[PDB]
Amino acid sequence: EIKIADEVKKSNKEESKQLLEVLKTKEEHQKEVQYEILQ
Amino acid sequence: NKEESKQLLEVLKTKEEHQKEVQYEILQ
Amino acid sequence: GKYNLILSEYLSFIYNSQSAVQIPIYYSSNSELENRCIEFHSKCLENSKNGLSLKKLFVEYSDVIENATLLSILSYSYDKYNAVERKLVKYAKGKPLEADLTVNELDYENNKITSELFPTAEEYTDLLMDPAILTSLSSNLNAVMFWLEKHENDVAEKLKIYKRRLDLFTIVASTVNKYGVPRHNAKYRYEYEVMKDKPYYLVTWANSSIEMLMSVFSHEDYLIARELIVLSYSNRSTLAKLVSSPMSILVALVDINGTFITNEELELEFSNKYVRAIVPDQTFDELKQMLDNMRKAGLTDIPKMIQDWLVDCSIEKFPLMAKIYSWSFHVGFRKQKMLDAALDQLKTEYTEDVDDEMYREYTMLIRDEVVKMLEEPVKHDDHLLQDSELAGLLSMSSASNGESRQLKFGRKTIFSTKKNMHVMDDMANGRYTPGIIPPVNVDKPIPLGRRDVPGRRTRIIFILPYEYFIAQHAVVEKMLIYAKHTREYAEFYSQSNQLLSYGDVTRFLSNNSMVLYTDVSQWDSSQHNTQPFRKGIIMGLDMLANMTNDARVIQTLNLYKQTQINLMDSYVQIPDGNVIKKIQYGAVASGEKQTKAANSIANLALIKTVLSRISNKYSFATKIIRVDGDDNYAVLQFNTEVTKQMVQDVSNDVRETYARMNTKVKALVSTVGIEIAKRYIAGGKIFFRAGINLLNNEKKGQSTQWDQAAVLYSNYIVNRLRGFETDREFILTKIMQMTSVAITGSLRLFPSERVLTTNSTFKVFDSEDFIIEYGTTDDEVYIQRAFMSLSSQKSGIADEIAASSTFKNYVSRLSEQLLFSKNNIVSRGIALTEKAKLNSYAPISLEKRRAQISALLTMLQKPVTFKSSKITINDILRDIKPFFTVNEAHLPIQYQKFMPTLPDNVQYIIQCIGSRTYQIEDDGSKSAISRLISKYSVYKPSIEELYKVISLHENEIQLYLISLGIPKIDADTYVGSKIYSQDKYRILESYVYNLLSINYGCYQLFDFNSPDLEKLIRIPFKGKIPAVTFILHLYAKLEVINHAIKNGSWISLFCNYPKSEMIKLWKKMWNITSLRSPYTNANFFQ
Amino acid sequence: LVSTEAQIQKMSQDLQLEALTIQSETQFLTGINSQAANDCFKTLIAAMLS
Amino acid sequence: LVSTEAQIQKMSQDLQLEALTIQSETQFLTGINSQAANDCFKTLIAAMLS
Amino acid sequence: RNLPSTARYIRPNLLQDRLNLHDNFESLWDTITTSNYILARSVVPDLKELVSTEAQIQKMSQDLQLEALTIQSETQFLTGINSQAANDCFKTLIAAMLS
Repeated sequence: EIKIADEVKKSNKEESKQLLEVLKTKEEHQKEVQYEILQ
Repeated sequence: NKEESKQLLEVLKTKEEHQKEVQYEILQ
Repeated sequence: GKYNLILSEYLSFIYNSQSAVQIPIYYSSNSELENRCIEFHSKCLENSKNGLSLKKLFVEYSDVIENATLLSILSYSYDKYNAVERKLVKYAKGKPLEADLTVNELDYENNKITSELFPTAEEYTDLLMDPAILTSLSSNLNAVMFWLEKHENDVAEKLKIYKRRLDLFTIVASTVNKYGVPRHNAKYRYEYEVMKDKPYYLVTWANSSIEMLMSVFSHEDYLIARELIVLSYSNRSTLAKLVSSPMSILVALVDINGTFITNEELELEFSNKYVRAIVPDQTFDELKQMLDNMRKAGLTDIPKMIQDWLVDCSIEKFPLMAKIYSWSFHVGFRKQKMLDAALDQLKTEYTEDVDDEMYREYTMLIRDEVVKMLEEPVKHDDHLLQDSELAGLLSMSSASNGESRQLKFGRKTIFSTKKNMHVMDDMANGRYTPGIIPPVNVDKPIPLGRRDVPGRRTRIIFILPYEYFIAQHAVVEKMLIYAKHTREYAEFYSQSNQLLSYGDVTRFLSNNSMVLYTDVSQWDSSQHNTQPFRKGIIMGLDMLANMTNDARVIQTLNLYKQTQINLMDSYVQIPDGNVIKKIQYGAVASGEKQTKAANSIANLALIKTVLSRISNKYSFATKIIRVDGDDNYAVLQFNTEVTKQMVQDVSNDVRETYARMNTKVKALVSTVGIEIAKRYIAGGKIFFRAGINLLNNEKKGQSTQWDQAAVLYSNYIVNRLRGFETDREFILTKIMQMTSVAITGSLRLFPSERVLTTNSTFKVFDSEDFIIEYGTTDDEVYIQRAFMSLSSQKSGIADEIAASSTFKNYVSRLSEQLLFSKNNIVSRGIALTEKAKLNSYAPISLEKRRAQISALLTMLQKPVTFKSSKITINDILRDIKPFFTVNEAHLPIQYQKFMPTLPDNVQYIIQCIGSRTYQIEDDGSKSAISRLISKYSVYKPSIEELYKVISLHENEIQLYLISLGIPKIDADTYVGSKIYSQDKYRILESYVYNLLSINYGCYQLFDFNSPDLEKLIRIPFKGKIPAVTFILHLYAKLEVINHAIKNGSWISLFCNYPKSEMIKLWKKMWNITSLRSPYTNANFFQ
Repeated sequence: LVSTEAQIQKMSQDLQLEALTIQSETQFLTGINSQAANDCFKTLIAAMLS
Repeated sequence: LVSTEAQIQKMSQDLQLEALTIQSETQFLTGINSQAANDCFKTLIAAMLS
Repeated sequence: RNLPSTARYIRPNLLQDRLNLHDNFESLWDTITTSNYILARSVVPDLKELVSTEAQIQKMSQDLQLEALTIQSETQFLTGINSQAANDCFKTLIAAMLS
């Protein structure tokens, strides 16, 4: 569940998918550090 | 039979002659 | 996609009846088509269960027949017994064969009738000719006959092959039909009541002859096969020893023009050096006598091939010899009696006329070598010596098979040979007593095992208690550690995973140098492995005990010492019928943790001592010495050029200087060549022995019908690479007949190419030899995901044994001997780990693997499974593939041939790219996570387990490492250092390498670090995702290599892989769920 | 000509790409292929003549 | 002695390692166990006395 | 050995090229020079001892501070470092200068 427009999610351009992968990685890093702190 | 056997013994003599041995043998 | 056609044709040929119906079953990854497959299945079962013709439906559902993927074929045919003869009568119109009882020395080693040797069944034994293999003679005959039938109408060179193999099979079947076929029982044994009226050695002869005639492609092959099959029917003790003997001399006759060199375990650096062959004259007389014995036995053509070659002694015609050298080991084993096979070893001539100047130096050198090995750890107080007891107690699984003993785990009785189980038993009953080493004497002699290998003698094996292992373990491991970096130990000098398999002889070969090579396999009963050998070690141990201050170490040393005391007087249980002999044997053999390194030490000292006596008559500089078990070689260089007479005199002096120590030897001196057990060289070219009997084994293992098919295909691959080539279709027929399973008396299932050739724990072969196959498709992914769900199974025997009291006691004692106060947090981990090493016990493994096979069959029958997303390898390759592009390239030939016996395609690759020069961890041993396990233990853990362990949190890593014997502080330190992030990559490198047999088979022989292979591999660099670029380059290399193997031509590649997919794959990296069978690997070096 | 794939090797090595970064330079590689060099070389001359 | 895992976590922090390079700094952690500190302490003194 | 004055020996004729085959007989001179090259390769010594090929490449990699598992990609610095080439160059250079 990402906070970005429909036409970027469904965009079959490469830069859009690269962006989405980057952002997912950002999210998961943040979650890793939060989970650590809570541990 | 054995004539060819003696030839087998013989043909493995003429080939691969070494030089140092024949030298010391000529001297000796 | 052709294997299945041969399966269908085999089925059609063997059954042939109206009642014999044939029923395929399919599957598809697409839902709708899958329901159409289910339908087809249904209708097929019904029609079969209603005696209706099946050939009609196959048209209506053509789509399933064309696009869906096959699994298996069922077959309904009743008993129809004795069809083998009903086929075989036609191929047997020649004359049968007559034995000749006056050929073999003994009486029972003749091929006479059983009743003439075993009137009573109570004294009968099939063990002197037991094939020890789960495959029948009838299977072999059916396969041969089916091959003959399908190749019954070709007119080409193929027909020249067919006439030859037909004549051979005529020779066999005439002999068989004279009496009949022995019928296998459920256990694939052969009882008295079938062999009662037939020759005892007909079965082994039959299998070996079938194996040979299926390996005939030329005229000289036909001659060899006809000349062994007819003579191996009677002589069964003095045949492979005969033809395999001259080879050791022939290698000393081939002039070098071009050479290969070694530096470090696989390094090469060729040399254009030319070297002649200064052979003396008397070895020709030896060779002539050997050929005269060869002719006296009844051999005509093969002396002629060995005789006409000597006119030139060329290396181009020489592979024939190598071919011959492999045709000797495909005649079978000389499975004679334990007694008479021991007496090949137990003949002694001990004399009070040897030197003492020699033995004292020998003893001293052994003493010094022991001290050099053990000075540092004994002094610096290494953990593995202090806690040697626990170390051996963990590593019991890597030990030998102790004598069978009756155990009980709660409410059962077990006859295990595994020594860990013995320890578990003796702990409960107060019998665990590692400090009191048992004697080995009249009051308790030692059993035996027999280490066999055809064409040679039978060696003997001690079968000791479990105290000897525990005592010897730590010290011998430190000794091995010393020998990893010592040059002179060729069984161990490497860089932690390799051996000097190409040899290290050719560095210093020249016109001025010579080399003396010598077989040392008979030197077990010898007078130099008794008292002096043991006493040298005792002396070294005394020195080391005075070289330490800690007490655990001194205790360990005293126990190893007392072991050497007791082995100095050692008796040997050997039956003979009913009564039992026990013989004084105060000497050395295998069956010990010590035998290998210690024999290397003693042989090294022996040769160092002898080699200082030629110096009384010659000036030379010892350039290199090497010792590896059943052979040893020393090269030596002179102040001048070599002659025939120096070779002769050096050999005689070596022989007599060994005689001065009462030591028999066939001394062999040369200038260019050697021959040893595992390899041999001629003309600067390494060859190998292709002597692996396929249809006959040494002894009876424990694997299933299934896994022996994989073993047989692996042995086929090996022998093919070696030179000995069998017709692959025969092998495929054997594989289908061995993977065939009986669901009822008349229902029988036959899997397909897409079940047997898929990377799993069930892989058996490959559709194209020398090439593993992967999956770009939906369907291979589908069944691989399916089979991984099924590989994980249970063993009730292990569950009930691990739930008894003795297992709990053993875990408790391990714990409190290691650490305490976590009885429910770690101790369970250690119990769970001991479970991992109960599985060595064979019936547990059989329960589990038979369960896996049953689970496989109960989904070959019924439809297929989606398997729930579990990621595997083909999932990755599926995503990597759609961004490649191939283009025809053209690489030149610039690398040299040095293994002629290879197939020409593999050589073309070697002749275009290089041979391997490094070796990456197949076991993941150099990884910093593994150098703890290799420090506190020996245990393997498979790279699957490590690859998983790194994927977990930083918590359970500590428990998993502590469970392997490691303490807690160093594990905590490993987690704190953060080296596992520095070690994900090594572990994954090794994982991916093991999955794809890169270090197992043909791909072990190839240089993937090459500059020539790389210029084709044009993958641009992105960075900061190493796993992806690693796998991409690897997969592209495999693509290029497989295209080369299957088609010869070369190609380039290109992958401008998008960053999006780089990242999507980066997360699928460390979540792989895949696994490959151990039985499928085919090590080119056995 | 120079091979498209070798030239992309060289350009990628010179640009120092990064798979975890939205680079502007990643777009330098778009359409380097032949069949376009031909097309441009042909179009320019054809247009200047006509 | 100071806790090995603690001291070496501190070393790691003070080195600022990377999981994607070779970093000669990494080899600094090679063999920073106890049982060798004692060994050197013992070896030096026993050598200088003997 | 000491040799008497009763002994004899014949001397070879080692008079240099009367033909000047290095003057416009290039096809023959190619063969001659190739023959001498390949002969010289058979007498250049093999490099018996070196430094290992993996204990070097890790030193090179840490000097270069390269991404992990670039060893199989061989960032262009590291291509064709093996032995079987060092000996080849050592042999080729000398045999060429000789021939």
